[PDB]
Amino acid sequence: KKVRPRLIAELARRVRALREQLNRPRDSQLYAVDYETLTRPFSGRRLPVRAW
Amino acid sequence: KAYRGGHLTIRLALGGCTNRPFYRIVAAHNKCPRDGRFVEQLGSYDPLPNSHGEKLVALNLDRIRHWIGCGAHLSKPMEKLLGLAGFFPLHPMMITNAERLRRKRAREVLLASQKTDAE
Amino acid sequence: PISPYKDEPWKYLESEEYQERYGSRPVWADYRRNHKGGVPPQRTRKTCIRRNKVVGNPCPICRDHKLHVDFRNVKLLEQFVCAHTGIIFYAPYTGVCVKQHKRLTQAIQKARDHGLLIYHIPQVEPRDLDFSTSHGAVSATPPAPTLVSGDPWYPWYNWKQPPERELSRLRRLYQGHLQEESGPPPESMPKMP
Amino acid sequence: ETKKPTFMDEEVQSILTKMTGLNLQKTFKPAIQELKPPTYKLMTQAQLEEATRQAVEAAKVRLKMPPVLEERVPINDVLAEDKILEGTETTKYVFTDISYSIPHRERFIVVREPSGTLRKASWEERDRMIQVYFPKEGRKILTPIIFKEENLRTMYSQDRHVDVLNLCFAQFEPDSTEYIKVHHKTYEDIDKRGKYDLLRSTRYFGGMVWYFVNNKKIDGLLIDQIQRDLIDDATNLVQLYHVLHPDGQSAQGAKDQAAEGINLIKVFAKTEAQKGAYIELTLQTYQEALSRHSA
Amino acid sequence: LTQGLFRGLSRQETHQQLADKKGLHVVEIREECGPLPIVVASPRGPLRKDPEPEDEVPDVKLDWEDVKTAQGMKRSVWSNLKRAAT
Amino acid sequence: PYPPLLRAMIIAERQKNGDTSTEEPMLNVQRIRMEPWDYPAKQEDKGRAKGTPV
Amino acid sequence: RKTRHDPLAKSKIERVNMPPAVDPAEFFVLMERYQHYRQTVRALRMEFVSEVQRKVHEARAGVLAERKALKDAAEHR
Amino acid sequence: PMKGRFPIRRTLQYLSQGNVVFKDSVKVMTVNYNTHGELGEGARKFVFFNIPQIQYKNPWVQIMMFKNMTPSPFLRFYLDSGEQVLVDVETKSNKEIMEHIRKILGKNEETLREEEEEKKQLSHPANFGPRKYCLRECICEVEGQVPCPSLVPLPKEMRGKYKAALKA
Amino acid sequence: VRSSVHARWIVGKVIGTKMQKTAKVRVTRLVLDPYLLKYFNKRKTYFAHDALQQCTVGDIVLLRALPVPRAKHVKHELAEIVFKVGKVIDPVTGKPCAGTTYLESPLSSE
Ligand SMILES: [Mg+2]
Ligand SMILES: [Mg+2]
Ligand SMILES: [Zn+2]
Repeated sequence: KKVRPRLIAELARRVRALREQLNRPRDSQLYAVDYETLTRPFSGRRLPVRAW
Repeated sequence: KAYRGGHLTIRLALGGCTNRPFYRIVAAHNKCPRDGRFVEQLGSYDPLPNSHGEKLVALNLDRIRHWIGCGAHLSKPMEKLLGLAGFFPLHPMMITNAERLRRKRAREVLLASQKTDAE
Repeated sequence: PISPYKDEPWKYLESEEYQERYGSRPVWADYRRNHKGGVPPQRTRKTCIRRNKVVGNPCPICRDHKLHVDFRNVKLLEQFVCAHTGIIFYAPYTGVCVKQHKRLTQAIQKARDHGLLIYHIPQVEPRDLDFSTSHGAVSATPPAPTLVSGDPWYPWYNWKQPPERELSRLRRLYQGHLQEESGPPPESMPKMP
Repeated sequence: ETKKPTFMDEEVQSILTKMTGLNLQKTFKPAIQELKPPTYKLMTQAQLEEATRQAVEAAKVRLKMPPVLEERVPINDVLAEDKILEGTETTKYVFTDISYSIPHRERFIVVREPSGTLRKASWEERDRMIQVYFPKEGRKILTPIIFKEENLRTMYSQDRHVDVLNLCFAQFEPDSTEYIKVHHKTYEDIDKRGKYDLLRSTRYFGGMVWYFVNNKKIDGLLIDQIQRDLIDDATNLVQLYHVLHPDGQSAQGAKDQAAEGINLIKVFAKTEAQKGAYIELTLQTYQEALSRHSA
Repeated sequence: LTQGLFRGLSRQETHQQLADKKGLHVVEIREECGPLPIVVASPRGPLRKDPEPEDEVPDVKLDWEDVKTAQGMKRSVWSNLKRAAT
Repeated sequence: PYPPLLRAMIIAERQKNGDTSTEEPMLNVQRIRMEPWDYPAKQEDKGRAKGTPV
Repeated sequence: RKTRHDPLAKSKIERVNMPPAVDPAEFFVLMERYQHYRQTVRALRMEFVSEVQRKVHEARAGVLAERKALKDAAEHR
Repeated sequence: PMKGRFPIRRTLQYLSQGNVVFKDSVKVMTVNYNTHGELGEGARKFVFFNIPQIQYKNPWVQIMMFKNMTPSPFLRFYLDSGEQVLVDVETKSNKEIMEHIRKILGKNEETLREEEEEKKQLSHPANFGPRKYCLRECICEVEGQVPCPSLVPLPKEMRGKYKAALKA
Repeated sequence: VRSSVHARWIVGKVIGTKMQKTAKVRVTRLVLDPYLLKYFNKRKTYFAHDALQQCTVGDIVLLRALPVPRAKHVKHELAEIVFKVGKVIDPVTGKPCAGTTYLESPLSSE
């Protein structure tokens, strides 16, 4: 039962995992909030109204 | 199909035809479709009254106790069917909605009385 | 035409007119379908009568307007029921159209329900092995203490007024998004006068 | 002290079985159903008798008398009364436990009324719900119109009293009210028209005798058996009546006179039988006929 | 076909002839009639007392069409078609 | 107290087995340690936002 | 339904959901009910789990199950 | 006619008449028989007739037959635990051989009755689904319930088409 | 006790001893023909571990499944040589035989 392996699938999986660690976002970037618009500049998502 | 995570859930699968609802109580995976693959059907629920003015509900209690003990969750409508049957305590929403309905009709009585009395 | 035997369908089969035409053999005995090939179509025509007009080759039921398909006409229905097996012949067998075959099936079923038509009634075994009615499911379960005293099955079923401090805490928690506070609900469901 | 024998007692079972009789012709009548090409076997005289014996054995299973039960007590039980749900729903909910490994008389069937009261389902509701989830051949969820008075009288006019009992047994439970009324009405029509022979060699013959003895109306049955040269069964009918009614004129009369055999009927005819003169005339007619054959 | 039909029907063995040849009763078993043994023919002469040897496996030739139909392996759109009464 | 249907079945089981007692079955909710909804959870088991910026 | 890679709708860019107004009396009473209902159900759940675990153990090494195992081995010899 | 002598052997009716169902312990059954000799007459008939019946009822048991390797015929059974069961079949009819192996390594009628009852519980009459798995497809098939809209149209009050028109 | 090999006990005939500590064993099973309803031998090749290399081409052997496959194709081990090639010992009497004739009479040891 021989099946053609997928080297690139394993190669891409390791590259993505490595880059997510080397280029991981920091807390100062993830949790920064613009107090005027009440949105996070990292993702552009508005905070819930009750938390304003 | 092996989904990522998930759990078994006892829910209602809609059957029948248009304008003729009919729910089959089944124990299926959370990520499965509403009418898709299920592990074991645990009963049925007919919301439309029959010739006797009755809604027929079938509860395979022996299997229901089995799956709940195996970690199967319960959908909110299913938790109300068990409460109506007395298998489970009445769900707080059923009690809360009963109180809201009483308040709604109480205010309607006051409006009706004023119309008759004033005019 | 207006058949005088509509009120009493069984009278027609006992008349001298019936004997001269059909005799002691079924009505469909002399009827033969017209079709291409040696194998007839598995379904007969939908109806021999369309808008009060009769097709060229009427079925045995339709070809005689004095033959009325009614559950009381037991003798006629026996001609469409196999005397050895008790089953109803399909439409290609006798040659009757689909509409009249459906009428025959309803009439035969109606005759059996009223007992006018003799049919085989099999003997079955009892459903329950044990006939005891002492089990709690069918007996009277002793009442719970809550039921006797009239209290709700659980204490939290009834409305309990929250403390004043707790209500103020919620008001402070949800400033600017508060609804009118609700008192205890009516004890019984009101009705429109 | 002294307990009256029940329907299922061996003494009652033996007497009723002898009053039924195994008729291999009637017990295995050619039924009107789908037919198959019959098979044929070459059998000797010994094998043919053995095959006849097996038909006799199979006849007994088919002729097993159903048990007789009193009317079941209606179920009026309330598990709880939740007044909070009153008026929320305009249709009651019926919950039936459909667990397979549970007897149908031990299933919890409960009804949630619109008033909010949770109650156990009544007998009529329980039988209807069981057929819905556990269908049984020959039993309809809705009561067939055959059980109406007019339809049943039509069956009686056609001498099909066995068919009525077969229909009632398949549809209604033995302890149901409708089961009792149909059987009792069938028995009354049998006695009025003297149709006891229809139920002979059938499993329902025992119930007919049991109904007649408990109402002290075995006068009609006794007349028919004598006219058909069934004195052995006729004597057993009188003896069974005496057993179930120890404190009667016939029972006390039998003890005083030590009557046995034909003398038992004479004691019963004069003391308790309503048509005593007819029974004596019928018994006298048989006795004269038997004497001629003896010579 | 005509000459073949009359040939076989002329040479069929009746139950009475079979009973006389074998000197045994011929018992008919009907599923409608349950286990009730029905005697259709009895030998006019002496009756044998020794039963026929019950062979465990009969050595008879079976038509494949009959066996195939019995096992349900024979599909045919032209079989069991509804046809006029004959 | 047990829910109305469960209590009836448990009591019915006792009568079927021949046991005769008037004690009401009850649930040992003492073991259940109900917690406030604002009780802190396990930060170790909590995930982290992905690295895609906007 | 939409995937993670589907762009956000332009009409919902400025969409904001206002939380519903809270009735102080009904909120506190209902909150208590959800703390009692889930307590009872969890207690019911624990019993249901134990019954499932007991049935598995009874079938594996129960007294009746072990009796049959020794009986069959005795018959086999 | 079906080819071969004794064509009844190649019918499902004959193969399902096997009364021998091996226990879970039995794994491999080897038959050693002699092609000639009046004493091995039962062994040859056992192979000719009963072997197809045994294999049909025991599809997972390996059956390997050897001819003319020992002076007398015999049967050997290899159990799962490692025990090897030896059966002598010399001067014994195939019926006797069939009953002997059933007595020692065949499941009794009580066990077979229990197994069939377990399969009955799998098909629950109360379940609703396709005709392949369930007796009924929809609750509409139950008499007294609201019938299927395809056969009996629903009242306009119960149809959503007219519910919205009346409200708006 | 637990083993991942599907075939726990199998009896076959050795068809090759050209591999070190491994005897190539051919196993035949009766497989029903769906149409003819007659059983025909189906042959599958199994590799068996033979520590002592005592198997000879043409004998009958008993194979026991290994708990884990020691090789890619070797999943069984030589349990017992049921019938040695040319040196069959009759199980019924215990005397050596050559075909249908005993080499040593069973009456030698009574
Ligand atoms: Mg919770
Ligand atoms: Mg726990
Ligand atoms: Zn017509």
